[PDB]
Amino acid sequence: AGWNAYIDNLMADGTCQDAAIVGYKDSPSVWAAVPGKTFVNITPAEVGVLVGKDRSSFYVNGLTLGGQKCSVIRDSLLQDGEFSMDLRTKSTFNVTVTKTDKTLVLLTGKEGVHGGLINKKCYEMASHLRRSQY
Repeated sequence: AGWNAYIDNLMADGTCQDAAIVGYKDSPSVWAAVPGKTFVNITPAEVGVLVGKDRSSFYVNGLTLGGQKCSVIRDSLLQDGEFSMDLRTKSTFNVTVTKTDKTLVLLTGKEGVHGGLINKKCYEMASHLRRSQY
């Protein structure tokens, strides 16, 4: 399938334990993801927080992704050219969320996997989608 091929890309190595593509326009929903994981259960309320205008409250408190509580280490999701938010779960795995024109690309590496490489991998996927006018 179309979008599912992109997940197989992100999960090709054993590092990343979960990944997803989620449309956030109009009515949010998962476009592609890893079955039996967490991102498959992301809610549009959680999506509204990610792309929200209040970007100081998920710092103190943190947000959730598919119910999975996470802290925030870095937020540049609304920054053009950068469009990424780095996260770390509250057990801990490192997470990166990137924003395209129509989607959110989410990815979390397994235990011990550096959040920097996760950011590079996730930023690479969103950069590709952006050029595909997505």
